Amino acid sequence: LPVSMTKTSVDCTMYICGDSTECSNLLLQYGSFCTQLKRALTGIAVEQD
Amino acid sequence: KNKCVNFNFNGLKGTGVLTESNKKFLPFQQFGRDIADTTDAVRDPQTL
Amino acid sequence: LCFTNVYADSFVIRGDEVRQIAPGQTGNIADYNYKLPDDFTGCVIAWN
Amino acid sequence: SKFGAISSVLNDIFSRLDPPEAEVQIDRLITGRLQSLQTYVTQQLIRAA
Amino acid sequence: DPLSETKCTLKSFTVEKGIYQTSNFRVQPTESIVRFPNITNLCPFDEVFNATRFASVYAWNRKRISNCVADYSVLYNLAPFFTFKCYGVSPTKLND
Amino acid sequence: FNCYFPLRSYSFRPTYGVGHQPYRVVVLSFELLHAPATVCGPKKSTNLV
Ligand SMILES: *[C@@H]1O[C@H](CO)[C@@H](O)[C@H](O)[C@H]1NC(C)=O
Repeated sequence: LPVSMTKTSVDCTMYICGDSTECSNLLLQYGSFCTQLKRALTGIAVEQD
Repeated sequence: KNKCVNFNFNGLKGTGVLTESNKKFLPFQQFGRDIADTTDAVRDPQTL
Repeated sequence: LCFTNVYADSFVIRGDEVRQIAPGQTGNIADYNYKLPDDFTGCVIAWN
Repeated sequence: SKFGAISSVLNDIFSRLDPPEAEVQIDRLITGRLQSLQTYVTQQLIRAA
Repeated sequence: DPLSETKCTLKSFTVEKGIYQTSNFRVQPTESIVRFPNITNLCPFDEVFNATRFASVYAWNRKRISNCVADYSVLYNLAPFFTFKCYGVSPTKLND
Repeated sequence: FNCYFPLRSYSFRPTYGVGHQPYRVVVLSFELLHAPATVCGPKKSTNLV
């Protein structure tokens, strides 16, 4: 019977923008997408623990 | 070498640390791309 | 449409170089003499 | 994937295209990658449940 | 301060006990490098554009341009060069 | 190897082509954000309800 999974965390700057500086300036015009995704995996990681 | 620098190698702009590889490249190749088009290796046009 | 204020920058240029007085280009008179930012909003009054 | 843009790498389209045209293809790649990251956590949220 | 960054991240002055991921570390580069090939010679871009006589529509001439230093800034500064429309490339970033 | 007087003349000549004739042009500059009332159009007023 499985109890837990592999806990993970993803960043937005190194994934979507990578090494670009100009992408980081335009991504803040999108709102709170990355704050939603980081808290969701954080809420997953505290749940499986 | 061995410091994180902004590299512009024949139009490929980006950021990373360069070190001397141990890779056995064939002479017809000039670029080594990793999984999902990741720029893993490069050959400089000056001293090759 | 309402604005805050409207200005008038008076200069003389010839016919070949009317495009680079615009947000985000380069040129001989654009770079070192007369530049304007990337979020500029205005019209060119070009009469004969 | 290019997501229907010119290239899959984003540093070169900032270097090739002008910023009046380059942010159009950047917004195509950002909304493609933000949809890729949002669906990945959503499939993780079903699996974590 | 790193404690003040938690007050900005959670948007609350009274931060309770726990562990919070504020931001990510990233080492920014201090230098800037560029590498181009060792060539210096100019190539007949001027000869293909400013030739005396030109070919017709059928059996068009194609000049093999390779192994030179290009310089487009001497091209589009000419006075009869009225229009310049490009495809998939911006006309200003052509030298890089 | 680099020497001229920095301000150069336009060399006014009416025999030039129309694509390089001297055209006297004036540009405008107006902001597009939240405007205090200083420059307005010909619209009239109406009583407040
Ligand atoms: C480019 O020219 C330089 C001249 O100093 C030479 O040292 C270098 O080996 C050359 N690179 C080549 C031919 O790849």
